Amino acid sequence: GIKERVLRATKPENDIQQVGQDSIKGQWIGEFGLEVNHEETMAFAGGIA
Amino acid sequence: GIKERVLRATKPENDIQQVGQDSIKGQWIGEFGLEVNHEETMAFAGGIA
Repeated sequence: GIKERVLRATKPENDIQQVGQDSIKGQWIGEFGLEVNHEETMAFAGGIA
Repeated sequence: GIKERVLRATKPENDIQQVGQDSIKGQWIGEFGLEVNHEETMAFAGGIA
C-alpha cells in the first residue's frame, strides 16, 4: 500500500557559483512525494516498544 | 638566490561576463610568491646613485 511518486529524479548539478568567482559549487536536486493507500491496515507506536 | 613559488600558474580565464549580457569578458589570474636565499650577497641603494 505504499508507493513513491516521482516528478523529477535526483540528479547532480555543477558549476552553480557566481560568475567570475574563484570557487566550486555543486548540488543535488529532486522533486517527488509519497502515497499511502489504506491507512487502516497500518499502525504507529511511541514509547518504549 | 631568487626563486618564484607557484601555487596556481598564470593563465587566462574566459566567459566571466554577466548572464545574457551582450559582451565578452576575461581576466588574467594567478597566485605565487617570492623566495630569497642569502640576503648577505644582495644590496639596495637609495639616492641619486
